[PDB]
Amino acid sequence: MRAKWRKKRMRRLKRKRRKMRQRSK
Amino acid sequence: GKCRGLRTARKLRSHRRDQKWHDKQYKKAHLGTALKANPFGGASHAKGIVLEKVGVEAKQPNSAIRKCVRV
Amino acid sequence: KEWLPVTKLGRLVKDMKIKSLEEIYLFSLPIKESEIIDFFLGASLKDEVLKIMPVQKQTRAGQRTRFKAFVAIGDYNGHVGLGVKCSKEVATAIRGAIILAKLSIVPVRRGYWGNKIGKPHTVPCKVTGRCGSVLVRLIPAPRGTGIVSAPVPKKLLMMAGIDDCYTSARGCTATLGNFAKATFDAISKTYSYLTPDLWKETVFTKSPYQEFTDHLVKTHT
Amino acid sequence: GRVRTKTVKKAARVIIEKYYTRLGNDFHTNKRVCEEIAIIPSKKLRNKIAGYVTHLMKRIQRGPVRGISIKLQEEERERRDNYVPEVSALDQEIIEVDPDTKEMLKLLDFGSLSNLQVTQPTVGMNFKTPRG
Amino acid sequence: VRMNVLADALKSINNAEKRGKRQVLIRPCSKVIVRFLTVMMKHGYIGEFEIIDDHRAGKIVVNLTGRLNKCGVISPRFDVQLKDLEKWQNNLLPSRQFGFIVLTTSAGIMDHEEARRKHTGGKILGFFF
Amino acid sequence: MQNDAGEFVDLYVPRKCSASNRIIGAKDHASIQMNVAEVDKVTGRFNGQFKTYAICGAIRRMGESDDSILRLAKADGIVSKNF
Amino acid sequence: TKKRRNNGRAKKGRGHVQPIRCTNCARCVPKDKAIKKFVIRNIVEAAAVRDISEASVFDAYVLPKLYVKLHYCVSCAIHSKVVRNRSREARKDRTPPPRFR
Amino acid sequence: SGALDVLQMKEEDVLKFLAAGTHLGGTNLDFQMEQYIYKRKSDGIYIINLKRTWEKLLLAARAIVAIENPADVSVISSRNTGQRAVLKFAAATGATPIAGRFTPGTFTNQIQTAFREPRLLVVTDPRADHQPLTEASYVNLPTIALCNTDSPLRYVDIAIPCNNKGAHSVGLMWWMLAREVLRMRGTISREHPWEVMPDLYFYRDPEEIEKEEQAAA
RNA sequence: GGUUCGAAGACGAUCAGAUACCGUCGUAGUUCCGACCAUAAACGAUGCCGACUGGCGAUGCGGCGGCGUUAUUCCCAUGACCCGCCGGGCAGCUUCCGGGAAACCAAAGUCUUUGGGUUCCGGGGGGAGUAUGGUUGCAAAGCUGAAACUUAAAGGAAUUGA
Ligand SMILES: [Mg+2]
Ligand SMILES: [Mg+2]
Ligand SMILES: [Mg+2]
Ligand SMILES: [Mg+2]
Ligand SMILES: [Mg+2]
Ligand SMILES: [Mg+2]
Ligand SMILES: [Mg+2]
Ligand SMILES: [Mg+2]
Ligand SMILES: [Mg+2]
Ligand SMILES: [Mg+2]
Ligand SMILES: [Zn+2]
Repeated sequence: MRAKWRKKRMRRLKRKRRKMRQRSK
Repeated sequence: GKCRGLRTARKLRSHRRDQKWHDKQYKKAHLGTALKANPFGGASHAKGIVLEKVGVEAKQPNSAIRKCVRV
Repeated sequence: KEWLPVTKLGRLVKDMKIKSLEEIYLFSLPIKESEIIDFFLGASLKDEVLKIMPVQKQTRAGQRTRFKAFVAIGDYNGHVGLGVKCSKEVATAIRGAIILAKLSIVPVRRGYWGNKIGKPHTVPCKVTGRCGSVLVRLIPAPRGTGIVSAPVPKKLLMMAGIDDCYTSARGCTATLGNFAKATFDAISKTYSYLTPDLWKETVFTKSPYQEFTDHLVKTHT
Repeated sequence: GRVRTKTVKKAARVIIEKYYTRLGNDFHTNKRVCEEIAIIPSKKLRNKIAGYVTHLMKRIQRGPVRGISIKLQEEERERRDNYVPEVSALDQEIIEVDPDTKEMLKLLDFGSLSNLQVTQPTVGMNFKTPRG
Repeated sequence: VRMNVLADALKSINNAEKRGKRQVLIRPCSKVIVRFLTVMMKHGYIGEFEIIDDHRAGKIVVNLTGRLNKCGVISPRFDVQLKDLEKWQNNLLPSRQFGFIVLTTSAGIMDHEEARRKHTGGKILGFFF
Repeated sequence: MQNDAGEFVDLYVPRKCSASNRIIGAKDHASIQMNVAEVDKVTGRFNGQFKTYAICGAIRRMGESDDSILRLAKADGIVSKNF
Repeated sequence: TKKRRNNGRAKKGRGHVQPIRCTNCARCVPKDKAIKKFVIRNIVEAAAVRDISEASVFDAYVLPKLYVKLHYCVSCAIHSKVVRNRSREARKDRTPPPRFR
Repeated sequence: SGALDVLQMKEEDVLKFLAAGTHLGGTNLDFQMEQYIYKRKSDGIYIINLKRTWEKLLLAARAIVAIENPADVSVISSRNTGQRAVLKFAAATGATPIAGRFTPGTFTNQIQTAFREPRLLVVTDPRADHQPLTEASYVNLPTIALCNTDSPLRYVDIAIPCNNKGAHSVGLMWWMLAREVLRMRGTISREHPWEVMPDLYFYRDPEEIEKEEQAAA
């Protein structure tokens, strides 16, 4: 699991987290 | 030491404080996060009531049931 | 049994014509035969095996295991040797390491701490030896201190005649190979260090190869 | 694959230096010479030694062989080395000399020798190889 | 930029003594350098030297012997009392028989053994042996 | 090296290079000690007198061993001053 | 492990060198890193030279050359055997192979 | 020389030097030899100061004479230009010659058959004889070498500036090095020319040998 | 404004599958103007300023000196070669300077013989450049940045095998 793709996965997951957060705020 | 002036004691001293927080053993003794995570609260011993008797497996190279108690 | 010298320096020693190996140290001659040493120090030389270290190489079928022995020798006043020999069997490694230890014996300068009363006991000054990552420092110490050091550089010092010394070791000292011969490096350069009591201009002595040329021509060619 | 091993070549090279005079040029006679002069424990390497000895003869006849020294050939090596001419190659009535060393000799007490001839130095300092 | 001329002078002497030369050229000159070598002179560690006088900070050419092991400078110039002097010489001298700490006092630039002999503290400059 | 009473307690006095004045070690196997013969003034033949020079292995490996010999020779008159 | 002192290229004081295109594939390679062949050959190669020479209408016609310059990425250069790997100390010499034939 | 008129170089020696081209060096000059050189031509060749060649030659002779046993002075020449001169130098002076390939270990491997430990090496060229000079670093013995304008002076103790690549110059330098050791040891007097002809020391390549053989016969 | 190339997409191949490598077509983009973004193996994986410590042959700029060739021609002088010297610069070869765990480095040397000035920055491996808070941005994201918990190793240079 090369770090470039791991970082890309992390960014997508973080974007989903953020969206789900202002959906609730 | 890198800076070697006569009037650089504030520089040298305030650089120790910052870099001591990257010491793992210093980090946990001087923060309250480690003390509040301790079940004992910082004591050497503690008393409790037995809830149940349980046995755990050991680990990969070993093979034995470790007799434990949930307290 | 009887020793037949093949070196020029060996013939002179056996003919009882060099007064001491202290004379041949003065001219930095290469002692290439093991029998000059025990001729001069044979009764007073004690040997001690530092350890046995089984290195091994991996071949097509299994591993080839050879045992390596560190041996330290020296009379208990002024001489220390350290030899290393690797061989397929432990007994031969020890015998071959003592032979290598005898050829490498170097004399030890020992001086005074504070005032100069009695026999010299300490290192003359602060000396440092290095090999690999090991840095070893010997600091002069007062009389009766004893040797304060790790166990393995301590036994080298007790067979040097140095009876008190402060030490300090840096690096991976658990590597006994480097850590043994980093102490022996610091011991070696205790004559290489020029002290204000060595400022007298040297009066040259005429060399044994030149002094004893006539017996040399006759006895063997 | 008829390559002669060391135990044949070494034996032949020893025989040739110690018995050069007795050996010949044919295989059959010096095969008998080798048989009687050395104890060779079987016929096959006796023939292979004798065969190599015969082969070495022709090389020796044409000229020297590096690994082996027969008595005759160096006797004329030292005769060649001892040779000396009648007039010296270092004795000339004209020694060709360029200007600059004449000043180098002038600084020496040898300001003017008897038989020094000065030449004109080469004009154009083109003494390097072209870079490429 | 150049900050401590005495630090450059002693580093230059130490490199040329370490490589076995016979003379060293010290590019900047000052009273502190000239007074420091005269202390090393009196104890036989260096030979006699010579300062060249251009109308700027002069140069110095110093004759070397084979007796110098190391000359050095301590930065910054700490102040040292008579109580601290035994600890300083315990740190940066090889043995108790030879080696010197040069330290300036109100009595002048002068080494440690006799600075104790007239009971004056001072500021540490360097050491040699 | 003397003690308080004045006895020589040093085990031996090591040699010392004639060009750089550093000590020649007991295992310095690159060091040399070269003897230079002496001639008499009128005939120029070997008397039996030497001039002895010691060179440490550092100088020889540095490539300055001959220049040191060259100057030490004219320091004792073996080589002409003009050179 | 630092395999080569210069990092396989010839960039010393630039910071950026423009890229070129490989000839075998279209791999984009910096100009200084690429392996450059400069082949100079006749149009007719070796066996037809007699055939055109006798069929030519001119007398003593000098046949033209064909000057084309090649560029190679490291991958194509190895795979086409224009360059091959060498022993560690043999990597250091940088004189081209002999040019007699 | 010591500025002694008996040891001063004379006219009949200088012409021999000039004929052999000993003064002529090369196109290169390393910093160690720059004070043995007079100056540079417009041809690109350096001129070797013959005054310093002679004095350094005499200094080398002093060191050889100091060795009382002539047998433990070793002489080496690997290149074929100086092999004959080495065979002749040992004949006149009594030294032990090593001509041809120097097998590594003669000075350090006592178990070898040809284990010899002399007290002095005289070498024809430091570059072509790098191996014996390196061996001299392991046992305490000085080294003497003929050095051109480019040869490095690693491990060399008496560098004699000359033209150590010309066929004549190598022979001439070995010839009068043998002459001065004999004159200083008293075997020969300085009043007469030495009967040994210098041409006896020149290397003679195979090509010119048959040419004179058919000429002589 | 849009020639070529070409994320996405479409189809044809191959394949056990092939949302790929190969092929054809092709959108955003690739070009320019005016505004944002502030990250790259943004690398010499190597802070800046200053001093000292070996050679050798080159190369670029400027300057100085010198045989001689070659133009202008009509000789002076400027150009083009050639031979050196000086100062900055990009590098190179060699070295028992010295250092380094070594690979290697004329600096990555002048360090237990430890102090020229000064800035930034690391403290076993993960969790994790993550959670939260703050701040910047149109957005994408940037900067600052933990802990609980987990684990005796993770790792660097070199050696012999496979
Ligand atoms: Mg790799
Ligand atoms: Mg870039
Ligand atoms: Mg498809
Ligand atoms: Mg297309
Ligand atoms: Mg970054
Ligand atoms: Mg970085
Ligand atoms: Mg430090
Ligand atoms: Mg950590
Ligand atoms: Mg475990
Ligand atoms: Mg890594
Ligand atoms: Zn390609």
